[PDB]
Amino acid sequence: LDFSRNLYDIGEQLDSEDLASLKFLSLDYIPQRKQEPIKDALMLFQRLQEKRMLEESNLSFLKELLFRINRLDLLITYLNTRKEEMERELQTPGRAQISAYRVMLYQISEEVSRSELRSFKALLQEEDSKCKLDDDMNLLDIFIEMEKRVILGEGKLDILKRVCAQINKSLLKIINDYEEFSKER
Repeated sequence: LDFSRNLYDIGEQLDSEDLASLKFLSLDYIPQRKQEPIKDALMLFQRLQEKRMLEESNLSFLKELLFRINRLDLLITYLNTRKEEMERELQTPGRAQISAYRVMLYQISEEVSRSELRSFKALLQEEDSKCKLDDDMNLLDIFIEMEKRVILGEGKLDILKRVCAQINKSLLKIINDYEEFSKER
């Protein structure tokens, strides 16, 4: 089967939410300020090709992205890859190419409900005045804004924890599990 055609086929099944998620998960290869021209998934895939992160004989990053955005359907149809295989692969030390920090933030975004997102905005406003926040922003946009204002980063989780602890233990658990494993180092 044809590599380029397959990339297009996958791209056609990815929606605007998927694209925004994939862009977020690609941050420690495609800097935030270089993502604006990327208007669809195929364009993201072409940027990854240019970086030799994606090629005919190297599908590992594409598989990891699709797995972490939960497009198990596309992994089966277009990449003949199962959830079981990805769990085994990504649980092997060194195999994952997305940073534990970036995965951690993404996993918080997956858990947060619409009402919890309203709470996150309100609580962050109590903790910080530097961020520009509005009602239309999703949690990933909030994280990007927190990073812009240098109140969130790999070793700077204080505000994130203060907000999450007031929303749901589940979120704080994601952060604490990440922190523990990171210091294990």
